[PDB]
Amino acid sequence: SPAKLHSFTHCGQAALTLHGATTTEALNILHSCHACRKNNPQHQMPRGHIRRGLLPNHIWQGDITHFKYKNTLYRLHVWVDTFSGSVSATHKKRETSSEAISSLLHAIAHLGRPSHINTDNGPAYASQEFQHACTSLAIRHTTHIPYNPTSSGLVERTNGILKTLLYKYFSDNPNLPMDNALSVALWTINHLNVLTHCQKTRWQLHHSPRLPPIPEEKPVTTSKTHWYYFKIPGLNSRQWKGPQRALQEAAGAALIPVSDTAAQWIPWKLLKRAVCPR
Amino acid sequence: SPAKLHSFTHCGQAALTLHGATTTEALNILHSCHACRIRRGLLPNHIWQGDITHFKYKNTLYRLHVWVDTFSGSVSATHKKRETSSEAISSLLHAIAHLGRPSHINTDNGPAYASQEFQHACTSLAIRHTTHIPVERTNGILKTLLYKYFSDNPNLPMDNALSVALWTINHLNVLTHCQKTRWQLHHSPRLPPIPEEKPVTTSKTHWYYFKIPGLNSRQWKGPQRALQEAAGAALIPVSDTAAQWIPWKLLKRAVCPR
Amino acid sequence: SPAKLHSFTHCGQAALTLHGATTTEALNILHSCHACRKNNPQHQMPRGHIRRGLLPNHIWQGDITHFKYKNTLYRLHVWVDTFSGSVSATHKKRETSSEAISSLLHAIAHLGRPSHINTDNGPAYASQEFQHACTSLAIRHTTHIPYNPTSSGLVERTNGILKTLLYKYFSDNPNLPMDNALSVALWTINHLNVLTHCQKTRWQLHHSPRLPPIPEEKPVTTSKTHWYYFKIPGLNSRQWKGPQRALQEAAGAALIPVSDTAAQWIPWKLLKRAVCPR
Amino acid sequence: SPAKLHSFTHCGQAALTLHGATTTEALNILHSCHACRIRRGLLPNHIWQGDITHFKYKNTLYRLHVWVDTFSGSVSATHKKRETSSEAISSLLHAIAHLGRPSHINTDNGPAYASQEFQHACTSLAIRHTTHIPVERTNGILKTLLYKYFSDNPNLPMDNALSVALWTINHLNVLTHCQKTRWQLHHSPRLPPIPEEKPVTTSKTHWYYFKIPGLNSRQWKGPQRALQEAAGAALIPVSDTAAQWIPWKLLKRAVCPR
Amino acid sequence: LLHIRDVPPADQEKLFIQKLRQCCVLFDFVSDPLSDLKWKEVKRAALSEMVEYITHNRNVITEPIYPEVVHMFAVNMFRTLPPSSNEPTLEAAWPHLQLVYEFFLRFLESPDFQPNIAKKYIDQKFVLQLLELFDSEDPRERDFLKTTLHRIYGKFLGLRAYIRKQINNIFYRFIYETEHHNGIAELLEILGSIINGFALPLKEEHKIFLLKVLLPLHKVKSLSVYHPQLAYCVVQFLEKDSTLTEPVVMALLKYWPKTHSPKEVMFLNELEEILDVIEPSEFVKIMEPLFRQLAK
Amino acid sequence: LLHIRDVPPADQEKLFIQKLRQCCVLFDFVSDPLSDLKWKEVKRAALSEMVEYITHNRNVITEPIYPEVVHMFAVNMFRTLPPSSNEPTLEAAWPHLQLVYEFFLRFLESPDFQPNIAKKYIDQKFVLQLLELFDSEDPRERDFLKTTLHRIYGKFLGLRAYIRKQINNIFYRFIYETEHHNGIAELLEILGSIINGFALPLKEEHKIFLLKVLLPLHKVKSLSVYHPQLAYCVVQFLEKDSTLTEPVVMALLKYWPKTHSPKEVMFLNELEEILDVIEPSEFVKIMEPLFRQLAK
DNA sequence: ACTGTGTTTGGCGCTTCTCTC
DNA sequence: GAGAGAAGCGCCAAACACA
DNA sequence: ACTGTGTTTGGCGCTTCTCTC
DNA sequence: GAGAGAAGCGCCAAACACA
Ligand SMILES: CN(C)C(=O)CCc1cnc2c(c1)c(N)c(C(=O)NCc1ccc(F)cc1F)c(=O)n2O
Ligand SMILES: CN(C)C(=O)CCc1cnc2c(c1)c(N)c(C(=O)NCc1ccc(F)cc1F)c(=O)n2O
Ligand SMILES: [Mg+2]
Ligand SMILES: [Mg+2]
Ligand SMILES: [Mg+2]
Ligand SMILES: [Zn+2]
Ligand SMILES: [Zn+2]
Ligand SMILES: [Zn+2]
Ligand SMILES: [Zn+2]
Repeated sequence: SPAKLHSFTHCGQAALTLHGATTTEALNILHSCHACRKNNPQHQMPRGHIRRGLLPNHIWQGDITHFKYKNTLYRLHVWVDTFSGSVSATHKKRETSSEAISSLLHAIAHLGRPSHINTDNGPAYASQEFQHACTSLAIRHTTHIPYNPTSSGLVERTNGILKTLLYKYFSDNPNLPMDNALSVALWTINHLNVLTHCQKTRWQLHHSPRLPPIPEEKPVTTSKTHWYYFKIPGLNSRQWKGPQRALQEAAGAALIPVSDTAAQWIPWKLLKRAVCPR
Repeated sequence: SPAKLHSFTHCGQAALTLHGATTTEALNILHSCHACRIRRGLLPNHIWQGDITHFKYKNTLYRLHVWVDTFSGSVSATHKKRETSSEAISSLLHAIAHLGRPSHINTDNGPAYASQEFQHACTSLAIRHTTHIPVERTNGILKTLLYKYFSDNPNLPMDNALSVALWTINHLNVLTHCQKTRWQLHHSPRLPPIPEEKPVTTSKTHWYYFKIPGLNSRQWKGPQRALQEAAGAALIPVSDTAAQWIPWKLLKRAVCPR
Repeated sequence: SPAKLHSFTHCGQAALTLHGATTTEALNILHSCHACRKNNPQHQMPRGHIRRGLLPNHIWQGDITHFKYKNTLYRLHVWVDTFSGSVSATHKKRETSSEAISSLLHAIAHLGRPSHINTDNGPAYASQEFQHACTSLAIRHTTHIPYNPTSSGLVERTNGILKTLLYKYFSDNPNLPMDNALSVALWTINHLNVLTHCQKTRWQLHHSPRLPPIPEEKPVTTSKTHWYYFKIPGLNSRQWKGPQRALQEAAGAALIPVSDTAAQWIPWKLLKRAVCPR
Repeated sequence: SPAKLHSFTHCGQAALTLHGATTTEALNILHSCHACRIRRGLLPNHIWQGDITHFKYKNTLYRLHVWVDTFSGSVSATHKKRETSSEAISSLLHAIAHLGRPSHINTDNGPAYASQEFQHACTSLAIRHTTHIPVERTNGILKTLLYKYFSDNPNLPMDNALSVALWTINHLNVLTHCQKTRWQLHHSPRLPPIPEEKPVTTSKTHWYYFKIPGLNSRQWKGPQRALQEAAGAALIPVSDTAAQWIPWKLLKRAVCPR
Repeated sequence: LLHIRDVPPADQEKLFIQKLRQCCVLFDFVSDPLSDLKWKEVKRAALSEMVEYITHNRNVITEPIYPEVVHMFAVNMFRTLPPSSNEPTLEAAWPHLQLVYEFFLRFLESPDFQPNIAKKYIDQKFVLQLLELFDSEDPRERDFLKTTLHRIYGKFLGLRAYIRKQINNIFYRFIYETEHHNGIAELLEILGSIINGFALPLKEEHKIFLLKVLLPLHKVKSLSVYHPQLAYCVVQFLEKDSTLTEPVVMALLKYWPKTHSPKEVMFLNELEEILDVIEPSEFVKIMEPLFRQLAK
Repeated sequence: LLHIRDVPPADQEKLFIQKLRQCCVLFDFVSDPLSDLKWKEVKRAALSEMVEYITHNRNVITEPIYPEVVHMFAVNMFRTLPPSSNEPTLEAAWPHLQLVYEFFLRFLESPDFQPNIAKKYIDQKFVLQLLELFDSEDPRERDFLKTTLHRIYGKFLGLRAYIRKQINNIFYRFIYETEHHNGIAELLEILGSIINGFALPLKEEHKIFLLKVLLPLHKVKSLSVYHPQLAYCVVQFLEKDSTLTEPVVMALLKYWPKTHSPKEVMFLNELEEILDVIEPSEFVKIMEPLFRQLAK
């Protein structure tokens, strides 16, 4: 019998077929095995994409990176516009809620006032002071899933780009001051470099006529939920967990009960489809 | 709300009119506040004016390097605690980053702007530099706005105040002659040239094969025309009733069906 | 001038084109900049592939992996045939040259005597005892580039496969003995599972008639050498080094002088093309 | 070289003849060494015979669990220091891993092979088990080969000796009746069935688009027929003068041109 | 009524025409501050959905739409100008005006626009009535008018020489007959955009245009309010041909005011740029008269 | 000569034919241990390159090659058998014999082999001369002969009933006329492979083949040397049809030797497998006679 | 001599089959 | 009677982890 | 609301141009 | 005189790293 053979050896599809079974029965046996699905790291689910603004100064992404220069650890606060790609960056000595507020104000002066900003769960971003500052100018601030840097991917990418230019600027002349390098790099990024796919400059997109208005959006989501094996983003696990049933499914993530007490938001890339128990 | 906006930025009534406030309540809010009651350049980034100004405080002084465009009035200001050719170079580079590269630069004689460092810095960017001995008004607006901000709250670190003042001057206040802000006047694209004996045809954008996000599909369904192109995504009509912003990774270049 | 503008700002191709330059001149300026090539991690060179036997028992790959089971750290010595994919594995308590010799002898008893074996530069593989054992049976043993596990990729892959089955076998019954699990897993891998692409079993390939003889090979290699930026495999470096000129180029690697004293073998994937100085 | 091979394995002269040695010098080497001077099953892996044997040493004893195929004579031996149903199960599983799953199993009564553990283990694999009260020759060959190995060198760990003895018995010695080794007899594929009133057509293999390794190409040049298929690579004629083993990642499935 | 996006496409064009026609009704803010509040609100809404819809769908504009939109623009814009009153006052009807300007701008540059259909629905009368509207006092009005006239001139081919002649006529009228005008700077921008695209050799008509209306424009007492733009236009001629600069410098030197005035620096500024381009090509023919005039 | 792989393909076939023909010369190892050493070495080499080349190129075998290869095999193999001498002795010409068997095996199963070309170059005479060669004493000879005859029977269609009749004739001769044979086990393997592919219903000719030659083969004094394989063949008939097992068990019971002999256990062994398949289908018709015969 | 690889998985194109107007 | 849903089956690129 | 992304790089298909029988 | 090498130019998937 294929079922007992697979229960003993956990052989594959063709092994069950050669011992006598149709492709459908063998594939069903494979899909119904909890052991063969909790221990296989392979899975197949759709990809997620960060939310993008519909016009300039709609949604911004901000992050803090480090830079080593002449035995000095500079903290670079970077803000990027999710529509035009325009970048504002300031260099400081440490990281703090007050410095995040100062960088936000400088970015607003350089680019304009945004409607929403989304950042990771950094120590200086969930502080009460930052929330008060955002509410002062009526800026809605949300946070990503903790321990999931891909959700801030755009700004992360920008960080690398910025740092690369700095290295070039320090390869020719190691005695160049940090402020000069940062200003020249910002000028090059925003005014001189041309975006790869739209074949335009970030500054040109930022200040292009706003004549196209906003297309209307729909908050309609799927009303059905599924079962999922899951992995917690904070700590890497070798094998899947569950399966559990999603309380509610969003675009790019799902609400999964990790314990019997409270649930958690899990991105699509740490989830695996599960067969319905009933 | 207009009241909070003025309480935080202290901009003019015509600035509030661009927001939800109407002229009558704009004037009411303007007079309800205790603290409130020629162009030589031909194009933006053609001729700049550079000044160094002393900002007075109760127990300290600041040195503000200010660059003003002679066509739009756009202002780039940077505060320092000393005055040297190096800081002049840094301020010029910061102004270039914020505004753009100027073709002609004008300033006064002094310890800065006259040493070989500043001259070499100008020649590296290929900026023609002329110096003369005798704008001073935008400096006054900057001073009075900073003073109002500090009077409202004495606990400010002098960088947030400068940033908010620059935002108010460049993005909030509107010019009297043309009812525009300095930012819009500076960054308004110019009219393209019109060739003679040759019609100006409308540019035709590109066609894309697309995939709908969140479906894990593997077949590009239909080539469509792009409405708008931005960084990170393009506007494609998924149906004849709605349009969606599809990311670049889900787009593939196509050819016109002909 | 595009040259001075790029020397100051290190802007991209389109920035130089919009300031007046042909595509050829701008691209040449980009390719001739040492700063823009020492600091860009992107590069474009061919891939390498492990050497494969031409018939069963021609070339083998061996490795040692760890397994945690009931507070016991078992050492799995794994040998895999590069032609048929057949696997022999033995479990031990520690790692030593003598245990490597014992595992080799058990693998020879299970599969046959190989001609060559290639393993990484493990402590128990470069020992004099292992070389003496290999010479005793007239087995040529070579070693890979140090700190480059991809060169042993096949056996590494096999390790993972093996461990996965063990986990399944321990998911159903945690009280199953280690030797039983290993024997059942070896039986499943070599006799029951079917290879993905050739649609056959490892045992069937191992014992298939040797009627097809060996195609003749050619040791002819390219007689020209190039310049390369390089990165040392042992330690990760942010920026490239060099460029230097290759003393001799092999299939998949090159001989590069790291210092003025001695050279080193560098795989293709840690090299970047360089323009000829003359 | 034949001398080293016999000095290490002590196999028969007919084993040396399969190597470079000819019969006359094979006999010379055979007599130059001081230490050397019916089938019940119908197919391989049909009926096995299982014995437990005491291997005597100067200061210790070993218990060898031996499984012998009744058709080919292939031997699977495992050494232990005790005797129980668990070790019988382990030895049976090891023999299955080395040789394959047997359909029918035969052994003697004893403390092992009779408890519910062994019966359950046999039923899990669906192996029919019969036990009887009275091969013992292959046990003798194993004993004498082990004794020769230990006499040659007293410093052996008893696992290397067993492995070398199994290699010599299964892969080196050749059977007298058919001039084959036990390994070849056990693992020789059987003749496929011949259907009646239906010709046995030759199987047609597949076509592949390929890329030459070490070129960083991006265009699949030509669909070719595969000569031989193995794990990790396939044999493709790159030209009309030579063939090469191309890895799977550089191969793409094609369709016959027709 | 019914939203245009929530109807089958078979009768969607008819609903678009109806929604075009329902906005043809006028609404006067200057008559009284409060009149037909809900009518004005629904008109503003409809303009909003129209401008949203026109810029998100293709193959929506066909033949029975082109003349009707022109009629709508003519009804909403072409009217008697407000009485002259010499910060400038703001038109009280700015919501509808701005929304309809946005709609017209988005309609004129749609990729589905065809230049073979507007040649019979837009004629010289429409463009004359549009050019007459530049005399408005609201600066935003003039900004939208400039950016509309630029597209109008760029798109059409048979209406180029006519507009050049008309701009010469209006310049003559402004400099000789009537001294009341405030759209001079936007017109100078349009002229600069047009003249940046000339080809060689320059025809004698452009030489007449330079020698007749552009240099004497320096004599206007209100020069300062449009001083920079004017200079720009001059710079764009002497770049195309450095030989034809002699009449320009001769007119600038001969008609230079001999009396002291604060606006003289204006001329000096212009001269600088001229000098910055006149040094090459060995231009010393009028260097001595220029120095003699500058000395005084 | 010249290697086949180092020539243009235009004349490569001619060189292949020449290299085929140059190996037609015989070499007798039994005549004397040393004769034509370099001729033998070059023949062995050429056989090696031929077997290497045939299995690495496609579209290389065409019409003018098929009969010549058959002639080469007939010249190298078909000959008078060595004199009977009752471990078995090994043929001294084993190098060339093994290499040419390898070549023939690789040639017979090439994908370019066409079954419409060998029907006129290989006939009954060739297959009879091949089947006559099974009486060799070298076991490797018989192994290659078995694996060659399997392919020969599988590939051809018009030579199946003829070979069945010939195998019946040789079985009759072995069991009645001549008692000297040693290729019985390989032939039984061929029969098992052939009979595993029967279809239903079984024709009466196969029933005759069972009732005439297979059961009486149990009477041979040399049964043991081919005991297992024979049993296998029997097992493959009663599986196809469980109704026709009555004559088989009747013949096994009636012709069971009534005298004690060590080989009797052989029969017992066979009986077990028969029993292991005969319990279903309510087969108790001959259970009592079987028990009565087993009791004695 | 030096050099990454094999398995898992949902989504599709394909072929064959069953229940309904 | 017959073409439209449904079941069956082989194939594939992207993810994945091997200290 | 929750969600990866933008730049670099050699190899090609393409178009246009120059030196040689 | 004219078709065959050579130069020019836009495009693309695979690598890469952002703590
Ligand atoms: C040179 N000296 C002095 C030493 O001590 C060497 C110690 C030593 C010996 N063996 C090793 C390793 C280290 C080792 N780090 C790995 C290993 O990283 N695997 C993960 C892995 C990553 C990427 C990949 F593409 C494939 C992979 F498998 C490994 O597999 N093996 O075998
Ligand atoms: C939740 N709590 C309590 C905390 O303290 C949070 C501390 C904190 C805050 N910010 C962070 C990080 C951590 C962080 N590990 C990364 C980071 O790994 N980047 C590399 C990276 C990897 C993959 C990728 F696809 C893209 C990438 F950029 C990062 O980018 N940012 O911003
Ligand atoms: Mg980050
Ligand atoms: Mg290792
Ligand atoms: Mg490893
Ligand atoms: Zn399973
Ligand atoms: Zn106030
Ligand atoms: Zn560079
Ligand atoms: Zn010996």
